Amino acid sequence: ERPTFYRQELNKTIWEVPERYQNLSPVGSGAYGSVCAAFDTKTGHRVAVKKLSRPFQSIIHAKRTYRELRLLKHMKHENVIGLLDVFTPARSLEEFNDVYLVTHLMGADLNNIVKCQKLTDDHVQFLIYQILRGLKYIHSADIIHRDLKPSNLAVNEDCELKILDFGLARHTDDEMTGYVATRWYRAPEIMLNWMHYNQTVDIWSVGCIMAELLTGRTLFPGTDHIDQLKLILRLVGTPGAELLKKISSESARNYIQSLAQMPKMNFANVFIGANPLAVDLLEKMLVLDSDKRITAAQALAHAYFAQYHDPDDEPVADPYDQSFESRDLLIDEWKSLTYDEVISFVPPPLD
Ligand SMILES: Nc1nccc(-c2c(-c3ccc(F)cc3)ncn2CC2CC2)n1
Repeated sequence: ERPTFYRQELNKTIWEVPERYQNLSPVGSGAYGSVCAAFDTKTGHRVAVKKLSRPFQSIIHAKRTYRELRLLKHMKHENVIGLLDVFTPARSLEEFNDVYLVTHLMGADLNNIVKCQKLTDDHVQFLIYQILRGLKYIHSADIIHRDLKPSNLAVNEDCELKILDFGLARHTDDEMTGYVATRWYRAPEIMLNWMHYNQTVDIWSVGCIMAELLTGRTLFPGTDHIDQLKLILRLVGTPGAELLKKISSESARNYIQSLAQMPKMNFANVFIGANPLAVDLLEKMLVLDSDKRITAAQALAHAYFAQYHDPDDEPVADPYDQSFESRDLLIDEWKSLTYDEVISFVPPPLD
């Protein structure tokens, strides 16, 4: 027996939500999901409720919808976005078509903080520590964010950070073109599709964010893919034979070999005036060869986070079954798996 829902039209959208959600008011929306803010009388939190657009209009959308629910249902870390509730007014799979997702309402992101100037080393420490702590958790479940950037990091008045907007599911093509922030935090190997990318593509992203927090400037603000690749190599140095061997495209390798070689620059002469520990860490993160990049787990142990590092308080995730990613099903099959996931949702406890 479900709760009582109440219909209501907001900005030309019908929202059927349980009574517990009161004072709904638009807070934006995307081509992916319409979002309303509201007070959840059950928990006492202000929440963000998203009504997915056309969750099952296609197999890709049906699958993406399914993937997002599984992902959100699995994330249970204080530095990662959680699912407070998921629901559908649908009384049966027969009528199942709408999916609403609820999470803590987030005010500002990392931009509404960096964009104001450089940050104190203590703040960069804390903010990066949290990104890596959640990343350790995300990576431990064999999940790759793929889209870490300031606009995807929620930050509150007490500098408490949460990672959201998981990459997987979205494919930002023609949005990675030109002078766009969406590409400035992308690892070179994934940006030019040099090889199959690993979890450290996320570590490269943290590096760009850390640097930007220290200097107050974007690290690689390329006007396009190539301009950006040049900015990167100028700092990091051109690839060696070891790395070249790993680039699977003969064209990419050919292109790369056309570039005059460059040595790695001196980071202390780049991040002038920065805590040497921050500079050191940045060197372990901003490594061209993804194989030799530092891991989230290893970074947390770095001496730069001595003030915050606590091995007993940097949990990993429960196993995350992604076998469905290979599963080949019909729209209706994804829809039903999705409905099971909605139906089976167990909310996180209160206190
Ligand atoms: N204010 C605010 N706070 C938190 C999350 C979001 C959020 C969610 C989103 C993601 C997961 C959910 F469960 C609900 C909503 N989807 C998009 N946005 C922001 C876009 C709407 C402006 N917006």
